[PDB]
Amino acid sequence: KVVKFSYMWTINNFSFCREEMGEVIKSSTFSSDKLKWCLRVNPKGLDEESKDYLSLYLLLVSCPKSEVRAKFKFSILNAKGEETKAMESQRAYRFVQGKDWGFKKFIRRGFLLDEANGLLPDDKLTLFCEVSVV
Amino acid sequence: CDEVTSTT
Repeated sequence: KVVKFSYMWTINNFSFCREEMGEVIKSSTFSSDKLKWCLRVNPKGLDEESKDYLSLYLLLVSCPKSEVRAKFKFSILNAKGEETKAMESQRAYRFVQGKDWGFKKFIRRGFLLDEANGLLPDDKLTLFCEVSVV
Repeated sequence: CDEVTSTT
């Protein structure tokens, strides 16, 4: 009926990422199996328009059905584990196996990489994703 | 910045 679940992704040594525009890092897969999901981030954006941003997407990796509908929310955890800078889908999106949905302009690199803003404690970026399938 | 899109 309703299935809600989450995944915390810690990306270590974030400041050292050498990904150029268009290059991707994928997380490990996770589930609530049947369905398998992963997160995917472009540290230097998906394209020229988003070069100044991290792009963050949810990918349906494996799926027994033709399609699944899911709402999602991504946030960044601070040193206290508190969610900050969240973006949420305003409705459910249609995933098929191999389809992603997310935010091309999730967070400004010039904000995230300034350590005084407190989102890279010990140079780790911690993302938190919550997914609901109805 | 808050628009949902897909890479495909």
